[PDB]
Amino acid sequence: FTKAYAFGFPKIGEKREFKKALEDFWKGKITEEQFEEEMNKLRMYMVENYRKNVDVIPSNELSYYDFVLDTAVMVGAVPERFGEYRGLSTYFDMARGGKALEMTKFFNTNYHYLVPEIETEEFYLLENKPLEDYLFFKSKGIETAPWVIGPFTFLYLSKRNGEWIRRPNQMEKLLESLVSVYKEVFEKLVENGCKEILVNEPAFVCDLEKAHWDLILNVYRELSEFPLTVFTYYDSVSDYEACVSLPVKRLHFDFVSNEENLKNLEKHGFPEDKKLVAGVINGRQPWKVDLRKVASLVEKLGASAISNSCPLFHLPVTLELENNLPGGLKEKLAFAKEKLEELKMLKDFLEGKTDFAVDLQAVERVRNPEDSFRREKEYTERDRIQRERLNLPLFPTTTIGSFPQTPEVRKMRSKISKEEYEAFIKEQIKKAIELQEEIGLDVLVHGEFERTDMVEFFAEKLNGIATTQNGWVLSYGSRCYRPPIIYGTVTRPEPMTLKEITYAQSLTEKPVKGMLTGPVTIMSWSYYREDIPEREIAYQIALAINEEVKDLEEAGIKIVQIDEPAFREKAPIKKSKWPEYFEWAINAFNLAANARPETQIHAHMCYSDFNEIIEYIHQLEFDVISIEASRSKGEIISAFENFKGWIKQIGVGVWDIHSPAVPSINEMREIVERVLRVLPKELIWINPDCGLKTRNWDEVIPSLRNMVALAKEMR
Ligand SMILES: CN1c2c(nc(N)[nH]c2=O)NC[C@@H]1CNc1ccc(C(=O)N[C@@H](CCC(=O)O)C(=O)O)cc1
Ligand SMILES: OC[C@@H](O)[C@@H](O)CO
Repeated sequence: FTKAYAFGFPKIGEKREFKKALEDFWKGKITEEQFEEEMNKLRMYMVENYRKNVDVIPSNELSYYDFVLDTAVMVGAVPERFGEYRGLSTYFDMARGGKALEMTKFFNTNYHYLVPEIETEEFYLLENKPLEDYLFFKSKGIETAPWVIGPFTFLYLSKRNGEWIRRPNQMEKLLESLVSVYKEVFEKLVENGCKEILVNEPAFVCDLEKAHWDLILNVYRELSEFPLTVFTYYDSVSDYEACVSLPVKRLHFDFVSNEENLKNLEKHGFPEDKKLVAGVINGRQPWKVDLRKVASLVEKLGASAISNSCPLFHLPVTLELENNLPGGLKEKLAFAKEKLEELKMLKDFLEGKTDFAVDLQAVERVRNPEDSFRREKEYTERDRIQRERLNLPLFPTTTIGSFPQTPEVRKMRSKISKEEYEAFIKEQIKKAIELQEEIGLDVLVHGEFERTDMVEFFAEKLNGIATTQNGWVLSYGSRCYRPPIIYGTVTRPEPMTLKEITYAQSLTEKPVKGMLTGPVTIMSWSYYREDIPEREIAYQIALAINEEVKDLEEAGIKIVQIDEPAFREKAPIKKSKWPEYFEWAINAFNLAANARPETQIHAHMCYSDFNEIIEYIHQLEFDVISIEASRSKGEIISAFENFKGWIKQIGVGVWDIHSPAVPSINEMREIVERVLRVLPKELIWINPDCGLKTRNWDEVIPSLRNMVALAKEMR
């Protein structure tokens, strides 16, 4: 007998019923009861998929917005500003609106969770959702194992007084109180017949201190009386021996995303006093795997239990209806449902019951000169050439993203002649240029009205990459993304933005920047082959992006912006593995940005702090970098002030693009005065924090005007 496990199966539904029910309820189109009914149909759908493939059925997985927030509610972590917890009304207020909790990436994934705010050191059992869901399935005659976020990971993903609760001394006191609630929750489940509880402790894979593990031992020693199964994933466990010494009868490990877990098990072994649950089916990549080999690993691991490596919700629901994919691709794919089925086949087998798309020229082309990663001349030399060619005034102004998209624009996109559309875009671009000239901007953008996503736009134009029809993946709340699929050698068969950029530039005398997405970002928002090293794929895409950079140059574009939000976002969970990663990330960006001395390269990143990556940022060969400085009132400039030898230009974002309230010239002035207390005035550009697509035209116009005015006052 081989016990099969599974978790994280998508909750959105094959037709995104989850999304429709959420928005319908928010819009007031359906009652809260109807919402519940819709949610229950999804519960049954999830449970039926599990039942048909594995032995252990999870429960408490269908969060109405975010499971981390659910955990916060369970333990009473409800900020005072929300008042008395009234249920869904309060729930959604914590999740969205003007008083909502902070949203951030869940580890190194595509999913975003809501950050709990710990205002009091006393947790109490506010609502036992695990017991509720447990009983709901019991009523339908189905036994289930509650899925909960562990006490350690919960605190690790939360903050107090605006700071992370990650230091042992910070967590110690809180944990004692926190564990108590978990104790009450587990006690209530066992009394009602719960046989197994699935505890998720992914934070065990972060670079922890020995001191953290001493805390983790106390926490679990107190929970030893309960039938708990601990899961860890996304990377290897920081301290193997300490983890396997934990008083828990069964432990799950991720043997897919890393090689360290296996090596440690081979060196130290696994306690005959516990059972191993082998996470051997990838939950973040869509490829079919040779089950004979997975079976070998299980046997080697000595484990008698299997499951997916990490949550399955990072994959689409099912491959079933993807019949318009390139030739030969579907047969090599496997989504959430197919993964579940892969675990069943693996179960049966174990119990005894039972060169694709490769471009040789391109691959070799990328494989074979250092100079490809280094621009001909150093910054100081390029700066002079560029400044003489652009002739820009002190404190130049610009924007670094897409402009708002009116309903007519959005509608025009969906609605039908390839010429009527291309004509509609140019009319939009034309108006965009005129508006920028009227307000007084110095460097312009074409608006990007023809783009819906900064990665899908290019993926559709890249060879070796495919797009799906129903491959939706939950991003956060009710927002879903459709990740592209890099299945073969990547190459660019024809210019991707020339038409739009060129046309925009012919309408004005001022410089219009090219707008591109970096290679690491294109790779990280999409699924990709595991047969070849990440570096290679990144380089191939970078090559492709560079060919575009050159066409823009030949066409006469004097400035090109390259957005690489993944620079830090795709960085490993373990900072200890950052050196290796940043080595190729930096190379990838530079290969794509390897432009002529006279071409001004702009790098854009919406990070709230550069203290931890400034050393890596410094190796990127851009000429100017835009940052978000409004929130910190420019204090975010410190990382740059303290970097001895910093000399490149900085685009200082002086307006929070996430707030509709127009900023006052006086407020923006405070930000600029702050940044120029140390750095030379010639390095400073003035611009908004980030993209403008989520804003309205009547909020932008005035804001941009106030920005231009302050620019002049500054002179
Ligand atoms: C991969 N994601 C991503 C990112 N930005 C960063 N920095 N990192 C990321 O991983 N931006 C896009 C996406 C997350 N954000 C979002 C934002 C909105 C919608 C959204 O509104 N989706 C619509 C469909 C939109 C369309 O394509 O027409 C939906 O129906 O959910 C999705 C994802
Ligand atoms: O180490 C991982 C941490 O920085 C967060 O990304 C967890 O969500």
